[PDB]
Amino acid sequence: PTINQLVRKGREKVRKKSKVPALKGAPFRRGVCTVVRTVTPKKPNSALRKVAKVRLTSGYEVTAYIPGEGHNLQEHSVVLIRGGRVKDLPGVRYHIVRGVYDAAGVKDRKKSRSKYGTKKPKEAA
Amino acid sequence: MLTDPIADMLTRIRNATRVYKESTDVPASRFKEEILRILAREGFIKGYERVDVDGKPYLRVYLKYGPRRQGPDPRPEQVIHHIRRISKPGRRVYVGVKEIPRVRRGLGIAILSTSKGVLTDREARKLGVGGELICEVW
Amino acid sequence: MVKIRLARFGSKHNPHYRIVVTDARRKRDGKYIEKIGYYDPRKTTPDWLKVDVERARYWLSVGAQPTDTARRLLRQAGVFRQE
Amino acid sequence: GRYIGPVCRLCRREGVKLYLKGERCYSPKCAMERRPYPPGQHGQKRARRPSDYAVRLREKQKLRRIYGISERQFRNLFEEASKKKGVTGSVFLGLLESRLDNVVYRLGFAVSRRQARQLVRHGHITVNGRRVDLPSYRVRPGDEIAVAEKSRNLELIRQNLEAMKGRKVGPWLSLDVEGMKGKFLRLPDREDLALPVNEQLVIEFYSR
Amino acid sequence: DFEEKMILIRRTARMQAGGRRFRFGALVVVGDRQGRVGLGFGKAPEVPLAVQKAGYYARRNMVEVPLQNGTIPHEIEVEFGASKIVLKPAAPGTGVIAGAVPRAILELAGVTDILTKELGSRNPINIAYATMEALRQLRTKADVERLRKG
Amino acid sequence: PKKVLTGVVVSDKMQKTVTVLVERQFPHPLYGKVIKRSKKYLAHDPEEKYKLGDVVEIIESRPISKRKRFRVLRLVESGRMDLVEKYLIRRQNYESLSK
RNA sequence: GAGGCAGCAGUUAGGAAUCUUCCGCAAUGGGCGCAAGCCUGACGGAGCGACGCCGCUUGGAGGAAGAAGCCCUUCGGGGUGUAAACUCCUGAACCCGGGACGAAACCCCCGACGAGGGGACUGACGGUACCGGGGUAAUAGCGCCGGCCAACUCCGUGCCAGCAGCCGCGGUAAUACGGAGGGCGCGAGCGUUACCCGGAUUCACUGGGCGUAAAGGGCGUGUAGGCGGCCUGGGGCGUCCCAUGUGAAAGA
RNA sequence: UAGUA
RNA sequence: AUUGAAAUC
Repeated sequence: PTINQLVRKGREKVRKKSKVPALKGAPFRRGVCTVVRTVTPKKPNSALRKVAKVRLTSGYEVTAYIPGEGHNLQEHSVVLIRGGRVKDLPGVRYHIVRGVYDAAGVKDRKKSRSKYGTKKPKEAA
Repeated sequence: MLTDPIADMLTRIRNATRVYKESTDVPASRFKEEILRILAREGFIKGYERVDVDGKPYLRVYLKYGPRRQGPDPRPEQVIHHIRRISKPGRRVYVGVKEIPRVRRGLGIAILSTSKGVLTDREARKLGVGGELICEVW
Repeated sequence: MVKIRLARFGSKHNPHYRIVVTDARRKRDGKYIEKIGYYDPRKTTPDWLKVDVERARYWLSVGAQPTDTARRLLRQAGVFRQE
Repeated sequence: GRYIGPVCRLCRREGVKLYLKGERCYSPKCAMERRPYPPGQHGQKRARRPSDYAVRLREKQKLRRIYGISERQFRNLFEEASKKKGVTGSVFLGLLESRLDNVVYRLGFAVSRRQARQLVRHGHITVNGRRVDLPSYRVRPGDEIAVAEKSRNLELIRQNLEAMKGRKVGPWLSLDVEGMKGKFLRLPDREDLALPVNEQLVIEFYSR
Repeated sequence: DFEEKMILIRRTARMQAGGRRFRFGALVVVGDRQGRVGLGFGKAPEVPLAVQKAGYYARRNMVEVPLQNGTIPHEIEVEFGASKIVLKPAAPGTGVIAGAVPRAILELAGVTDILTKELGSRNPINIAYATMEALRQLRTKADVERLRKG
Repeated sequence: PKKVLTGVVVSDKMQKTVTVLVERQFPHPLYGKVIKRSKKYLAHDPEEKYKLGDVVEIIESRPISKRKRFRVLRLVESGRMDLVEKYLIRRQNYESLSK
């Protein structure tokens, strides 16, 4: 564009927006479950992928994924959401933090332990 | 009519040299002359001279190249590899003496118009004056 | 009423004052009118007190009561010592 | 802190003989005399073409793992260099060399930097008489690095000076052997050290 | 002597009835680290010969690198197709700061202190040629002097 | 120094007051081009001494009104009802500009 | 009728989340007072929280052709590994002793209620810092190892359970899942999520574009606006130069 | 007809 | 059962 043009019009800050309405910035949000289901994934994958619907203290209601190999979550469970999508489950854009509130850590979990919220075992100690 | 007589000139020169013409005209202005003498003095053109063609004043600019080169494509190296207008009528450009640019670790030059007159960058640095950053060559 | 006085710089257990003139109503470590010296109560440098003593005399001359302890120091560098 | 754990194990892994035990990593086994290849199951297996990264990484790990130092600490010195006047690469080496815990080593009072460290931490050492216990203390030129006249009688100090009785030392270090004191003449110049490491790569690792 | 670092290998592919048919591509520099580098592109059924060919072609293609103390005379920018490269002189202490491709040319040329930027299409091949043509376009006080004399 | 500006009178249809159009020009902060720009001032004329087209100096002054803050210093040149014409055109330009 | 913590503390509510209802006016500073002093949750300190930065510790030197255990194995072997055990040496913690600077003024006396000289009182932090003596081998975790990117083998599992920042892994031999051995990277931290700049010359002033990739207005007329040929002279608004004033402190 | 070159 | 499946006996 001519300079006169730029002078008349300027440029424009593209500022594309949040992938996570966990509202008020909020690195995490607290929520209560509503529905714990199981979901068929997509694209080229197959498995019974676990996931919850959550009523949010931000006023929102979102499906959030339940990581870990097995879980203790039913209807009125009250949980903490962390964000991070699934990818194979379209429309799932938040994860549940394991080991906070009524969502237990994962049992018999030895490797990537701080994720999955599983305390240090003393079995080798 | 012509929108930038100076820029047109730099171009006429640019265009002539790439087909290796021995000479070019450019219609004549005193300000054009003043730029030419720099190119001349600083070794980019063999020289200019005034002529009147079809009854009107032009400046015949005599271009200057290298030796016929070796392998496939013997075309000579250009003496003027890069002549470029800076302060166009659209966006006028002015450096003060502190901001006068040094074209190409010195191997270049920047014709630059001041109240002390049309100057190279070192000339103007030495005279201690800034002005309209006209163009640059190398 | 403008005052010669001490402002506190340095760190915790590292007091370092600045002999300053300032309107009395300003904060201790607030903006000041002029720095006219400094003072290290711990004398950890061989130079732990200094005063532009011409200026000290100026500010007095236009009237500017020093804190009782800021005048103690002005004395030390003979702000008031005459003849 | 520091490192903790297996040392003449990185003697290996880097692929160049590190002196990290002092006396032994020096005498018919820093394991480089026995197994000069990296540790673990996949040790004496065929290497692969290492990456332009991998290369710059190990060289840094090499340089740092020599001087026994924290990555966090290492990296501060590096940045602390660069902006400082002159050739970054060397200067860094200079500053690394000016660490007490290492001067003490360089000056013979100890056999390893690791052991040299402990002498500093336990106040067995002095700089210009005043007792210093910081392995990080930056020794400038003219400083005298004494032994604690209080610690002189240790079996370790005795034995480790009797070795340097004849031994010659650093073209930037003086050493009175009997009164157990030494001097920091000047910062070394890259060439003063035969460091088995290319500092230019270490510059590159912290550029990307 | 001539040092030789390989920048890129790739496996291309054509089609013949029933199945794919592979080839290989070799980007290799050679240099004396004293103002002489060359670049070559070798293509062959199997990697080794592609590499070995690249080597051969590289030596067949060498360059003037006026080496005003570990850096280069002035600042060239060069566009090769959609790839641009900018070269900027640097004082000692700096380093070769560039991408894997311009670097390993610049290094084997006996450059140690240089500032660069791959701009536009960063395709390595095109990047590589650009850089050479950048080197191949560097001039010095002397040559400019000779040029403008007459 | 009381800022002294010079513009064109583009209205005297007020009692003891003239609207003055001061034009200013400068290097655009980002884009370099020298752009022009302008501002009308209400200037105090106790003798209704100036009229349409006079180019006048103008001085920063003690407040006379809400928005009268300048008095008319001297007159630089009469005529110039071209500049006036240009202001008037830009105005009725805006007429053919709504919905 | 009474009231108005967005003073210091503290309570409660909202929240993913934010401290002690602490000590002292000893210092600095403010108010009043001729003064002695009185007031001061300004302040000066201690408390809590890896929330951040910095320093330091969990040892140092010896020590097998190499214990056992566990992991591989082509059944000879390879690895964890100088690592440990074990021998010497130093001696974080902890015990005892001593012990601050921070505070010399206002005030009194001399001199003259001035200058100058002399004297007295006063420490919250605190029996803390620091010094001297004694003295114990005394804490390690977290992330990662398909490519990008540094680090690989064996079981389990069989489009399941699960992983996944992007590209993509899993359908009975999975370096990608879960586990173990090993290895890489950091280290009183290591990860995660959120947000900002970067890379992104991906709003391009420096520094981009529009035949087919997104992008020429369906075409004109001409409003404001942008832009303007060759020569001379005046003005000096843009532009340039010199001096000078300003650009507080902190920060860099 | 799905994953799969 | 077929092929890893979906479908189908």
